Amino acid sequence: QAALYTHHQYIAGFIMCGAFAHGAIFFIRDYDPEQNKGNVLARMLDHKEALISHLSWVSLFLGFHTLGLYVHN
Amino acid sequence: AWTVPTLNPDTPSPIFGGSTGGLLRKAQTEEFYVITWEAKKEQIFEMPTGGAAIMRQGPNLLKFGKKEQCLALTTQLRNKFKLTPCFYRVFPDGKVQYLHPADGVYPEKVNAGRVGANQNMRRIGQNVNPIKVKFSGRMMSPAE
Amino acid sequence: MKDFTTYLSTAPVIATIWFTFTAGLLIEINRYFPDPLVFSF
Amino acid sequence: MFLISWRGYWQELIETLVWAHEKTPLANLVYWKDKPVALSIVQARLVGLAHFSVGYIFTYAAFLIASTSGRF
Amino acid sequence: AHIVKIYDTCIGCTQCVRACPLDVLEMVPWDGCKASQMASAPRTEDCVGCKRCETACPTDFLSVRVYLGSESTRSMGLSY
Amino acid sequence: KKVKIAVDRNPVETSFEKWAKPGHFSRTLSKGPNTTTWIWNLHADAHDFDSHTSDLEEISRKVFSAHFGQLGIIFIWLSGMYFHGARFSNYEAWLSDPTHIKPSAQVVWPIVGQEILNGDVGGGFQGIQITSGFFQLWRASGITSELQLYTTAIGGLVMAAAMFFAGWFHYHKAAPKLEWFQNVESMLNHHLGGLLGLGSLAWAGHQIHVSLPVNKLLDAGVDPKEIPLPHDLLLNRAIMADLYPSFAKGIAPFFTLNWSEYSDFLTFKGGLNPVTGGLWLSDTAHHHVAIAVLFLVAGHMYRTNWGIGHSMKEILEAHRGPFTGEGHVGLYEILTTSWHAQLAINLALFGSLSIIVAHHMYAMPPYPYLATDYGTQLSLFTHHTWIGGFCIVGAGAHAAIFMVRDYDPTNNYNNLLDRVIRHRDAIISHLNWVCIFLGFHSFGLYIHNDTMSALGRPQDMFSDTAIQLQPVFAQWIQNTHFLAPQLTAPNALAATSLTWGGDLVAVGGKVAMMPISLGTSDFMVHHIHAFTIHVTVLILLKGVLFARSSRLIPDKANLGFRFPCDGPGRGGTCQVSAWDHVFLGLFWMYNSLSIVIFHFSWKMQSDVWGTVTASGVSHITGGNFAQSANTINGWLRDFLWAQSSQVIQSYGSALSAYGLIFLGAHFVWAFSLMFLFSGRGYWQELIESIVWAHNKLKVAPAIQPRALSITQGRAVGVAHYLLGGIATTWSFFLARIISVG
Amino acid sequence: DIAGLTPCSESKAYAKLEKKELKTLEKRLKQYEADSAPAVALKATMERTKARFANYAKAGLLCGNDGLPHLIADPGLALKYGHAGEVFIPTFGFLYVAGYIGYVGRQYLIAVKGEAKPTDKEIIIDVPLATKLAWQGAGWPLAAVQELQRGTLLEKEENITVSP
Amino acid sequence: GDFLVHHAIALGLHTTTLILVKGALDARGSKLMPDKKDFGYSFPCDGPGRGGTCDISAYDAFYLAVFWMLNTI
Ligand code: CLA
Ligand code: CLA
Ligand code: CLA
Ligand code: CLA
Ligand code: CLA
Ligand SMILES: CCCCCCCCCCCCO[C@H]1O[C@H](CO)[C@@H](O[C@H]2O[C@H](CO)[C@@H](O)[C@H](O)[C@H]2O)[C@H](O)[C@H]1O
Ligand SMILES: CC1=C(C/C=C(\C)CCC[C@H](C)CCC[C@H](C)CCCC(C)C)C(=O)c2ccccc2C1=O
Repeated sequence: QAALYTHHQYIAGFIMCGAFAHGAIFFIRDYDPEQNKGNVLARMLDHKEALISHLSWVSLFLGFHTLGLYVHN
Repeated sequence: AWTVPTLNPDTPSPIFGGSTGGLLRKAQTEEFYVITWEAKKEQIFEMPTGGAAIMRQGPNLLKFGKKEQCLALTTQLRNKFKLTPCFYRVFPDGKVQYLHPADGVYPEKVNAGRVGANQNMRRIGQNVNPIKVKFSGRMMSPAE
Repeated sequence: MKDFTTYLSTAPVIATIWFTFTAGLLIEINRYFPDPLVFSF
Repeated sequence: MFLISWRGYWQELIETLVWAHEKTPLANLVYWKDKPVALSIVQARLVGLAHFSVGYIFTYAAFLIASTSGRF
Repeated sequence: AHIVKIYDTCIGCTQCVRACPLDVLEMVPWDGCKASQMASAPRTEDCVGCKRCETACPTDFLSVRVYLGSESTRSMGLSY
Repeated sequence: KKVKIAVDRNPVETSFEKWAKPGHFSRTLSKGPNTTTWIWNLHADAHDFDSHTSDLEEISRKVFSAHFGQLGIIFIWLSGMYFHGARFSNYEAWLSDPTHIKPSAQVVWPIVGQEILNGDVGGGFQGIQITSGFFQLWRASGITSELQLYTTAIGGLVMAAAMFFAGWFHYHKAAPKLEWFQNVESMLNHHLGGLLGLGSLAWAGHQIHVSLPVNKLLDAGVDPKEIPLPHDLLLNRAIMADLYPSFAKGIAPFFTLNWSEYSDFLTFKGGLNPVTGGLWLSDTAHHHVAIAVLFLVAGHMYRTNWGIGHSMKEILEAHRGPFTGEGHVGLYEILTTSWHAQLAINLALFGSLSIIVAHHMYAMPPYPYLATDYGTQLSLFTHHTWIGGFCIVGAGAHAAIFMVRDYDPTNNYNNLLDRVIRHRDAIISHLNWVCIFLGFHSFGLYIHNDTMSALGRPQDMFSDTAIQLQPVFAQWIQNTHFLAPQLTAPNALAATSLTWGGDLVAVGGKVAMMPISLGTSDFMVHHIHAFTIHVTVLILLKGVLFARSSRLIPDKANLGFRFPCDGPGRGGTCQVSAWDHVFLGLFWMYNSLSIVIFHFSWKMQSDVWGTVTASGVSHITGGNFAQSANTINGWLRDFLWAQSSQVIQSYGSALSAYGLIFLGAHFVWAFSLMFLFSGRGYWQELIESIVWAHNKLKVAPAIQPRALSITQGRAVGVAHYLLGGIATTWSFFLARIISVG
Repeated sequence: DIAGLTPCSESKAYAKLEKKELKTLEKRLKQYEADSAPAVALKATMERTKARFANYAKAGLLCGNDGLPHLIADPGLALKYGHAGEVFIPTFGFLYVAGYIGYVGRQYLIAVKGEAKPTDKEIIIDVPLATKLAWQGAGWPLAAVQELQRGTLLEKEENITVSP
Repeated sequence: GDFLVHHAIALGLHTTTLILVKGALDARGSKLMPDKKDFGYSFPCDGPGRGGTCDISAYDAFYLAVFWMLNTI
């Protein structure tokens, strides 16, 4: 039980970060803005700083208030 | 008036007791680059391969294994001492090639007669996307 | 001493005065209010 | 080592090894075909991340199997 | 053989040529600037790609531009 | 008079006008910020006095008054410890029972529950049990009262304001000229004679007239309020003649050369004082007398204003040989017009002195009741190895700065310094080999012992019951230096320490010092020490000799000392600068000194320290060093896991602060890996994504957010690596050794 | 008793742990004279300790299987069962002070951009200006939601982008 | 104890996506380097210029996440 859970979590961990890796290779090698005028994929690149700054708020809020509670404890 | 000076290896070396940072076996197989300058007075410069050599009056012949090792020598021979050197490229079949003032004038100043290779008559922000240059035989930058 | 008050109004000096203010305020409150885990009345 | 030390400390260190190989007597019989250069910048990321990750996995899997089966 | 391609945003202040430690760059006449000059890279066979050129270009979104291509014995900077 | 006082009256107006303008020292900083790299370059370039100006006189005046600032801060720091030694301590109670009452001089305030850090240290007192060993200085100084600690604390505040005056005076009001500083003959004659010579003459006079009669009455057993005050030990010669009966002869046996009549209180006893565990104080008194006569003699060596004495330009230029060309010609001129060339040689030996100090104080504990305090012994070793280790890396850093900035290829032609550069490939590569030779043949012995013990083959290990690699040479020296009072030092009553052999000293039912037997585990770990030091030498010396040029980058000195790189070209040129080699050397200094202090803290607890019962003395860890230090798993089990059980379950006690910093520095260490692994061009783009959300809500700052520089993010990284690394071992050592020792 | 819990005034492992701590303090207290300040300090520690247990049971904090005060961070289970002081009162006691520091720091940056060189007044904080915005920012939610209604809080797409 | 660790998992999930979605979105360029698409996915840097561009590529933005992935799992 210990091996079969931990195996398919790191196997899940490596596969999930490769989805974003080959998602990042998509925007360089395969993305065409003239083909993708105004779709949902280009609106991702349009408000792309709103995505990253709101992730950077959630990650910063959680790290402040999870570590801060453990250090308090 | 200027064209393509040749070399004699008769010209004396700077007085330098030899360093371990000098040539290697690449000089005997691939290429090694020799450098000449005309010194007015006897003074002490730094070897780019570590140490210090003294130059003597008249021509001075020195040899290296890289191109940066010669141009990082002329950089301290032109800026510090206001000499006018030029370095060549020697192949082990005896062939020699003239390199640095390749049209006489140093490359910071216009010669009006050198040809403008490797230029784009367009702006760097106006490159194409890599989807257009995909399957170009080899992997290829969109700036081509 | 106008130039000396500019130094007192720089960034690290106001930082080390205001942090002695804000810690020193919370230290005195946590003296006269021992261990506030939950907001009482 | 591939993550804190980066490439250019190592390329200078190899240039001394090339010297000490090309000037050593009786080892000048031996010479390489591919020239020894240091591992590139992107490679040092990958080689260091692989040593990070393999050693991460083998550490915890050793602790996971032996702490469970040690008392069970 | 690295790929050095420069662009029309050049102003011809020739700081890239003076910064190039390998004589990759030189100054060619060109009417699109006050200094009447634009760089050129006839010696990209000798380039290492150390990018001292585009540390020195003043123009926003650098005019000189170095693309790291396939490395020969001169591009890897080898005395051996 | 070529050697003469030469100052300049009022060079700088004493004014607050330049405190209004930060970055005033440099051209690049005085125009204000536009970027958060301004305020980091402000603190980075602040004390880079060679980079502010070009004038060597203006540099020299800046480093002369900054040294009064460092001394003035040390006088505050000393006066704190005497004051916290006076008003918040148990030094009154500690002297009466210095076997049971734990030394404590820090008391915390009862606010958030942090008063639990006031442990039950004994002596009717609660406070943090200190480990810096001031109470053992003060019994060696014969303090005996908290009045004496308070008066020398006020004497420390007075001296600190005098030092702050002196740096103010010798910079702003009357600052010296350049040729004052360039009298290195006059500086060494004054520092060897006046500082070191008259200092150890004066301290011996403190040890003759104060500490010897006080500590003779403490060893004979007198309550400290009943001992005569030390000024009564001056005014009354008849009191001193009661303890040592040769003060009745006065100072007549000195001038009549009847120095053998002083044998009562200038002795050559050796070993240890068995009442108190420390060295004999009359031994240390004859020490500092003979040290003083040596340095006052050596302080009349160099020529200043009369023709007698040596001249260091002639001394250097005459020592030349057939192998080295010009010899030492030109080293006087670079050790006189360059501070970094001075700072490199100074930090080398002053760092090497600190490791001499650390090794010579566990073995010959100079202070009364120092050796039985296992907490003080562990900290005074460990501290003085690290303070040595940083200063040795500082020698490698500021020697490289000499090669970049103040090196002159003109005046250095075929001297030693020019010829070292010309065979720098032979230097590094033969050092490269011996590091790889020491790499396999020291650490691979541990991998061999790990594999053989895991493969069920304990007879094939490298241990004492197996393939025996004995330290034959060091075991030979212990057989000689213990037999040294036989015929090579016939006037010694005992050996120079007790590590060489003999019997142990039992003070308070605990071992002060017992002999140390070296085995195959001691063989392997000393070659681990030889390995990690040679690699630390390899990195730092590569940064010194390839500071200016290499086959990789020929124009490296034009790029300066601290630059990141020369770009991704020629394969990549990350970390090629001479700053970056003393970046990497800090990890190996961390790696070398951690194994030094681990080999100290486990050899002592296995083979030296521990309680004595006169019934088969037992040690702290039971005597398991040579049995277990063969394997990396022995260092894992028996040292890092077995001894960590006093830092991890120390909560609810006074040692619970050490449990926090144990987690605290495990955090800060790992926090550094964010900086040591990642790079700037990531973090700059992430700032752009959050400047965007600050642009959107109109809170865009004027000092524009940039990511930390390439060399800065490395410098932040190694600073948090060392702070998180060392404070882990700090809290591990002290929570171990305060409880079990 | 909300989520498998119990009042700390009603659980017994809470009172067992209170008697555990006071046992550790008293066996530490025994080494000192009854006049001595190392014993005056420990008896003052106890009266801070025993009042702390009295005050946690007074507020009706929830204990559980381990006898420790457990918090309920949900409105509707804290408003209904009388526990808004655990989380729901300090979640607005914080967010007053938090946006206060944000608004004062906002108003200091907005009122410094219309100057000669505003980067100088981020080093040298204009103390008569900064304290003036510090006091008068005490009604910052009353000022922000009025700025929220205009369109002057959010700057438009003058903001800087890369390649949309 | 399970309150605190699921938020720590939530920290590790939101931060690993922060690194990766930034590696996807800023794969084509940032204000630091507006032609990142011209070099490709896996390039070392863009030199020491413009303040220094260590780890600027989307490959180097992917690899930082593997540390924060192995942390999270
Ligand atoms: C369905 C699975 C799948 C497929 C088909 C691909 C396919 C591809 N990927 Mg991708 N990738 C995947 C999953 C996948 N990936 C996952 C799960 C991740 C996250 C870990 C990635 C992360 C990733 C990156 C970051 C990149 C690619 C790239 C590539 C392309 C080049 C292939 C390559 O470099 O191989 C060659 C692979 C190797 C030589 C292996 C390297 C060594 C690895 C780490 C194994 C080491 C294990 C070690 C030796 C264990 C032994 C220990 C010992 C003690 C026992 C190719 C299109 C590259 C690309 O397209 O460039 C633009 C690229 O940059 N991938
Ligand atoms: C233990 C190590 C460690 C820690 C603490 C972090 C922490 C963080 N990383 Mg990570 N990181 C690490 C290792 C670590 N990383 C490693 C090894 C890598 C691979 C290189 C990365 C790669 C990486 C990337 C690529 C990214 C992060 C991000 C983040 C941030 C996530 C937001 C957050 O939780 O904020 C909470 C932060 C904290 C709680 C730390 C602050 C500590 C206290 C609260 C500060 C005040 C204490 C005290 C007063 C200061 C004393 C100093 C002085 C006064 C003496 C945070 C700063 C992301 C980011 O920026 O998100 C915003 C991001 O994009 N990291
Ligand atoms: C006699 C001692 C001595 C002296 C006078 C100097 C003097 C100098 N060093 Mg030097 N150095 C020393 C020892 C010394 N060093 C040692 C022991 C090392 C090895 C670690 C170095 C390594 C070193 C490097 C690598 C560099 C210098 C540089 C410099 C110059 C400028 C320093 C500056 O402005 O920083 C101002 C001071 C600071 C920025 C403070 C740094 C903050 C530290 C790292 C944090 C640690 C503080 C504390 C221990 C942690 C706890 C604090 C708490 C709040 C958490 C100056 C000539 C620099 C130079 O010349 O540039 C060309 C440079 O790059 N030195
Ligand atoms: C015999 C005379 C004498 C004595 C005792 C000293 C002592 C000292 N010098 Mg020194 N020096 C002397 C002559 C002397 N010097 C001469 C003749 C020159 C010119 C060639 C110099 C040039 C010089 C420089 C350039 C520097 C020193 C430094 C130092 C200090 C070393 C720091 C240390 O190890 O802490 C030892 C600390 C103590 C022993 C504490 C006691 C301090 C006493 C009270 C002050 C020193 C006595 C003073 C020289 C006598 C004049 C008194 C004054 C009122 C006029 C130390 C205070 C360094 C220093 O720290 O700068 C401040 C330094 O950078 N000296
Ligand atoms: C535990 C991690 C680790 C290890 C093993 C190494 C290993 C090494 N480092 Mg290193 N380094 C590390 C972390 C580590 N580093 C870190 C974290 C940093 C960051 C600052 C550095 C920075 C650094 C620098 C800056 C330098 C080194 C150097 C060295 C080398 C000297 C030691 C040597 O030759 O011994 C030999 C190797 C070992 C003892 C490793 C164990 C191998 C065993 C004994 C036997 C080999 C196995 C056998 C062949 C079976 C193979 C099986 C087959 C299937 C292939 C060596 C390659 C120095 C160097 O290269 O010059 C000498 C050097 O200059 N490193
Ligand atoms: C800084 C100058 C260097 C020299 C160091 C001088 C330090 C100042 C010390 C002064 C303290 C008085 O010192 C001196 O007082 C008495 C007068 O001789 C001596 O006392 C002695 O002389 C008295 C009369 O002769 C008699 O009571 C006894 O013989 C004896 O007590 C002390 O043996 C000596 O300590
Ligand atoms: C995290 C990280 C950063 C980001 C770090 C940022 C830029 C700095 C960290 C915070 C600084 C210290 C600002 C915080 C304090 C300011 C003075 C503002 C104070 C305001 C109140 C707190 C008083 C890098 O810039 C970097 C660069 C190169 C290699 C690795 C890294 C790296 O790992």
